[PDB]
Amino acid sequence: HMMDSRDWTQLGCVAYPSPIHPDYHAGPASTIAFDNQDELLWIGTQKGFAGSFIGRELKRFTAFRIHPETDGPLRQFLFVDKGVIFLGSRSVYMAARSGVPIWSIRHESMQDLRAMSFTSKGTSEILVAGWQNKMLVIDVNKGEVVKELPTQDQYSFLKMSRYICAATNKGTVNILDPITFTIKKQWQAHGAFINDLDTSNDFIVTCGGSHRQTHNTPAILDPYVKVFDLKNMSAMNPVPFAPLAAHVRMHPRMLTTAIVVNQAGQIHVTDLLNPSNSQVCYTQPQGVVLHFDVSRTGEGKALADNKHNTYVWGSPNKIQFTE
Amino acid sequence: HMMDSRDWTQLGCVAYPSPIHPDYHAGPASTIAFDNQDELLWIGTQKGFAGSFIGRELKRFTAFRIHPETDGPLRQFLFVDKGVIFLGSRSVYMAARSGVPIWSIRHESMQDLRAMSFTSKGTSEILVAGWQNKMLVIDVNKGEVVKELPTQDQYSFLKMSRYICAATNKGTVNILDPITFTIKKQWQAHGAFINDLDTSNDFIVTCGGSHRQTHNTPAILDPYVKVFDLKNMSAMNPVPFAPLAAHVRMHPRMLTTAIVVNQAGQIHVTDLLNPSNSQVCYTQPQGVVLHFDVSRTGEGKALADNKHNTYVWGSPNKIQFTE
Amino acid sequence: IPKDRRENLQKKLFHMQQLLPNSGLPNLDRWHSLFPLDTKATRNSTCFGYPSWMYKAQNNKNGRHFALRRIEGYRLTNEKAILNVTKEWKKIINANIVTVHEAFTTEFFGDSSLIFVYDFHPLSETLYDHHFPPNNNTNKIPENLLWSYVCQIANALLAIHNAKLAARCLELSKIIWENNRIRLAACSILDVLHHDSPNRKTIEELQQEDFVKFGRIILALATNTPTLNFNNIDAALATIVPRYSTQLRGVLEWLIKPSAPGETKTVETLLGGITTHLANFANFVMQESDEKEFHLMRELENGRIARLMFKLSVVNERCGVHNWSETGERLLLKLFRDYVFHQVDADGKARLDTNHYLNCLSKLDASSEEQILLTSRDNATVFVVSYRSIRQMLDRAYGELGK
Amino acid sequence: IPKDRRENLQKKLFHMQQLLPNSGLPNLDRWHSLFPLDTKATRNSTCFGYPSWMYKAQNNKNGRHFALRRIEGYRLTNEKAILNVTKEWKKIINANIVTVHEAFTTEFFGDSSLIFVYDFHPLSETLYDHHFPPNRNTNKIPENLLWSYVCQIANALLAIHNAKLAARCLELSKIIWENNRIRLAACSILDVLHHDSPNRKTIEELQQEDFVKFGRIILALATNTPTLNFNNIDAALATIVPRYSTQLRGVLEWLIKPSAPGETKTVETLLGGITTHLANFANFVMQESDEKEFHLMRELENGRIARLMFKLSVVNERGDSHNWSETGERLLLKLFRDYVFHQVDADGKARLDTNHYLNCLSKLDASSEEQILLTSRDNATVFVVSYRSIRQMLDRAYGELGK
Ligand SMILES: Nc1ncnc2c1ncn2[C@@H]1O[C@H](COP(=O)(O)OP(=O)(O)NP(=O)(O)O)[C@@H](O)[C@H]1O
Ligand SMILES: Nc1ncnc2c1ncn2[C@@H]1O[C@H](COP(=O)(O)OP(=O)(O)NP(=O)(O)O)[C@@H](O)[C@H]1O
Ligand SMILES: [Mg+2]
Ligand SMILES: [Mg+2]
Repeated sequence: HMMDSRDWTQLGCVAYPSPIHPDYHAGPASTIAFDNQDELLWIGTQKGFAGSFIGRELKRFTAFRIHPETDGPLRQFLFVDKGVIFLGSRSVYMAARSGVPIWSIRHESMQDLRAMSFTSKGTSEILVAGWQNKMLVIDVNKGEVVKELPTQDQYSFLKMSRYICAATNKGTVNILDPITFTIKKQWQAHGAFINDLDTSNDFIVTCGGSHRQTHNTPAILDPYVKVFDLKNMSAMNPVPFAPLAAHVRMHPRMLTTAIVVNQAGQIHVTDLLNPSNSQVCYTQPQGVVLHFDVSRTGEGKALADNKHNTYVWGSPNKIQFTE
Repeated sequence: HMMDSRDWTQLGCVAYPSPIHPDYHAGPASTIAFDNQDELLWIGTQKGFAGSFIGRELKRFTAFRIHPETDGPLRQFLFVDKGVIFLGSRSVYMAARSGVPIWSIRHESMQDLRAMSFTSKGTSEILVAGWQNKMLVIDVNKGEVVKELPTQDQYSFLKMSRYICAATNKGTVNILDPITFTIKKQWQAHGAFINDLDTSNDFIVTCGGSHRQTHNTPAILDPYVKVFDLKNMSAMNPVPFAPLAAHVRMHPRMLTTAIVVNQAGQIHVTDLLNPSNSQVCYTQPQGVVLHFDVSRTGEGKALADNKHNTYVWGSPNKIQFTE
Repeated sequence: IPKDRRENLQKKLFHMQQLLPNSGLPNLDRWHSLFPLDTKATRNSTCFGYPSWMYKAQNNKNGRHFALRRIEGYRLTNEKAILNVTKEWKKIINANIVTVHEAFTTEFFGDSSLIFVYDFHPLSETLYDHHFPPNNNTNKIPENLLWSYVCQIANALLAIHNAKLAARCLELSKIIWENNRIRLAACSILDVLHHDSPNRKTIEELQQEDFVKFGRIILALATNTPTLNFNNIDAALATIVPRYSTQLRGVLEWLIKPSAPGETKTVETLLGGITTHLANFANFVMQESDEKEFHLMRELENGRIARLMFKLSVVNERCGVHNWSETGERLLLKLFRDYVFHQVDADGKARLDTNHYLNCLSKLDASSEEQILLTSRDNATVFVVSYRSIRQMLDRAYGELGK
Repeated sequence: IPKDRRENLQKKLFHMQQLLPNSGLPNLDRWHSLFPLDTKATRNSTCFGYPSWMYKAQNNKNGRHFALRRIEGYRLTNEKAILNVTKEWKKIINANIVTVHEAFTTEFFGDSSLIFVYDFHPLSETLYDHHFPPNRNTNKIPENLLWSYVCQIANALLAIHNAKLAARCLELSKIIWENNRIRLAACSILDVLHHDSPNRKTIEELQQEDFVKFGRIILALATNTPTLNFNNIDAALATIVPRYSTQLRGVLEWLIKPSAPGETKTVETLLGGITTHLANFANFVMQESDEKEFHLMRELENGRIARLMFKLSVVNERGDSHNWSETGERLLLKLFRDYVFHQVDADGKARLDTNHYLNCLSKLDASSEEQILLTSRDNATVFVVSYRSIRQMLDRAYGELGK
């Protein structure tokens, strides 16, 4: 079903990094995320600059580098009351949304971090991992590594829901016990890589493909989203998506609904319990879409493309990012 | 007659520019001059550094660059109550002996200045000239060019006594009226160049040779000092000086006596009115002597060589450069 | 300047910029950063007949702080009422009267309110809250201090009565107190509220009532009864005749008792009685005022040292230079800055020395002829310069930047 | 703090430690560093009947400065004479009476001299040297300033008469002046000199004479005739009724003319007339005293502003690096520094604003919860931070340098 234009329009847009930004030459955004307070959208650069933007029109708010620029891309955001957590390949940094530093951790075992999540301790503790055979547990309140654990699998994503869902760089998903971090179940989602992962207390959803890029073969995304039932611990039927599924987010208010996006900026909104009813709409990205997120209320949708643009789409009728 | 060592000895020595000086690569001192106050000896470098040194032991005082180093050598010092005046090829600079800037003049007609002198106005005015066809008159109090004069003769030296004595780069001397700056008399001192000039109210003395250096012919100094009677405006008999006369200074207390120096550091003290009576003494330069001056009291003698050394000679018994 | 006197002035500046971020309070048309000044969460208005709220607030235009008096739930019946009275009272400037500026109405608070705006007098406690604090006791208020109060109010009443006005509100809680300096802080409030009230009195008989309320305020403090009543006055009056002077007893009696029908009453005639005390009050003030003048000398040095710190921080870090003198000057200053704040020991650890920072700036303050050693990094450039010279280079450098 | 008073208070300090090395003056038992205070080199003493010299000198015990009044050539016939009067006058401390301490005899000057020691009031000019300085002027002294003088002398006389003493010396030349503050600077001098002079009068008759000299001192200044004479008083009196008030003319008339044989005279009855003016004087003093109070804050705050200026200047030009938190803080400070001192408009002209430099530093001094915008050179970095946060970041950075 097509989307009524009264429900779907471009509300704001920003270039970050722009041509006058010191990191412009290194490429487009590395990640984006809606804050869970203060109406903020966060964008990272390929050299570790973080920019935040307020509301649907994306008026610039704050910006600061969260690690040395030789460390490369800003890999992921997480949000707590006290501030924003920033992960880079070589270190982990925490600062207030003002930009005021809170603590800084640069541990020897942090060689190529890619992902982080919360654990069994609410927002008091995080787990961090990446393309390396070590994991680190960090007390977010104290700002120190408190535990080191071995891991055989290397990870591209981490997110805590009912369990810690951990996407490997081989296309499988490990479901981890949030207290002990031991593996409960392994799921074969895609052949060689996972391009995106989201999760609710009842579901995991992933995007990926059968082979990583070589000079012989481009990485091709699979024509479906793979779905796993977290409630009953078994794989489910995939959600068909012929335009090739690049990104996916669970809808925060419609608890059984998923939001699926392709690289040309075409978006389908599809209920997991019944795929028959999905809304189709189109956006007009200048370039190829690289990243996607949804706000806590579900009302704001953000997309960054490879031409350095970030767009916010949604209803023209007074949307709010948080309560 | 030789000099008794109780009246003549080496009292101090300094290297300037020394090996750790930024101008060392550019060569030996460009000029030296005794200040007329505060017991200072001033030394210039090939890139326009001025260094000052206190007393017979040449204890370091101040040091600073007086024009852009691309302007080349420090050409000359002059001394007044308020501070020191410095001439370079592209500019004229004045600063307190502290190093505090007083004024800076970089006039377009200052293309290759080589020489400057005072005029009829005490220390309030200087005349400046060089290897170029303009001269400039400068108010020393205001720090501005107040007059520009065209000139056909190009100058390597200027000094005020009874008149402004002006040595051309061809070996001739123009005697200039200090009020109108017009030429009163021309004296043929040497064949092609003048290496040094001094004057009292009654005499001119010069050193030089018949040809400037070519790959065919080294510049050879003449075996005499040419002498001109400023009082009666006629040439005098030259003073014979077989070691070849490189430098000359009028003795400030023995008014008819000249101090003459050769490149091996040999010095003669000779009465102009009768050359028959002269005292002979020797110095010990490491290299070839390039510059020479005498203090206002006559008690201190300074010599700079091509090995970057400057030496002070005089009586070991409490000599004073000025009152 | 002793310890406590340094604290009084310290707290006074602290009190001005004191803010409450958690304030459930608004921003009005012309103001912002409101601040609750009220000690008692429970509210009764001593003389207004409404509830009253007190705020410190910054003006938007000029950024200076003012004291706001909020009358809760007022209707503003007449526009004639406000401007007929803010104009007249704005004219009265007294050392014992909190100057009133304008009066406007705002509804932002969540109700219709009338706002009076006053001078802000930091570290003010009321006359009530000071001599009768909510903690307690015993102890007598010294007679001399009672006399100080008689004079300051008489001075305050003298201005108001001469302007053909009346105090209207004159009570222990409606008089602020600061280092024994009492001021009428509720002026012009009752002029608006009773502007077109039913039982308006003569301005001349209101002036007569001002003497009686006055009599109550002193006698209260005399008999140590924060709440006193005309019900027992004659009995109250007798209890002070051994505790205080016979002179004082008559003065209260004069102020309180209604005058003989021929006489009337005036501030002038009060002063006739208290002549000797007036001279003594003035004498104290002067001596205390002289005391400050001494202190204002020792601390004036601070004003220039800071003024120099500004110029230094401004010229530096500011860009190619036109003529060569500039490269000489711009160098000496940067090297001087290193001699003072960036002193380093052997092996380069930061030699922190707050004495040194002062010493140099004092020497710079007086243009001392002492010479210090200035040296470049490569040791190529070497200066020997006095503070006096540097000061001149600084004044010019800062001077040239604004041109 | 304005411009003129800042120099006024500065000159007061330069005057205190001012010395004359070629003075050729002695050092007594208890004093040293004497300094000639006399402007008029040729000396005839208005009331002493001897010659008088004025010296500033430092005490030996406590090192503070005092004013010495030297009576050249007096014979200490009675030791009873001196100590009889220094005891009484030392007890009198008034705001308009230069406090007298001791009185001794010294021979060091090269002759026998009697020495009185007083408070030193720097930058005091005599009342004479002020309103008629030597070297035209037809300006009349404004009546208000005349009334201030009546009150201040009345205040001084009130004190002196109560100790059962008399001024004895009460003259235009023997009254110092400082920013309109007049004091009797020659008191107790004639008590010793006329201790055993012929025809001694009653202190009761001297006190009455104090009123006549007083009336004359003002009348002189009214008619602008520094030297007045009892020969033409009545003619002078008629000349003031158009230039001044009818009230003032009566006060002078009362003060000068002898009273009816029954009445006598007292300061009290003088104060009774001038009731309104005493209050106005009192009001001014207070207001001046408050004006001083403000300045004693902003200039004490400047001292605090400066200590912060120091800590900032230390960290912002020192670069040495551990962890990334440090790198965040060290940047914020440089950006804060630029926000204040390096303010530039579009096109980069220096926005000099000393009010702006102050505002920010006070906000930093009190840890203001106000938040400001910090921006980098490339506009890459952007902070939104409160003064409270920045201050804490500064104190921490400076703190770690010392470890
Ligand atoms: N003009 C002013 N400037 C600064 N502070 C003031 C001013 N007026 C009053 N204050 C102080 O702020 C507090 C509130 O004023 P006020 O309303 O008089 O106190 P209160 O005891 O609540 N009176 P009431 O409510 O009538 O019982 C008092 O304690 C005063 O010390
Ligand atoms: N107690 C004091 N403390 C400080 N300075 C004072 C004091 N008394 C006077 N002075 C100053 O010193 C001078 C007073 O000396 P004085 O000798 O009274 O003046 P004079 O004109 O010489 N009178 P005379 O010598 O009788 O003609 C005045 O210029 C005052 O400003
Ligand atoms: Mg209240
Ligand atoms: Mg005198």
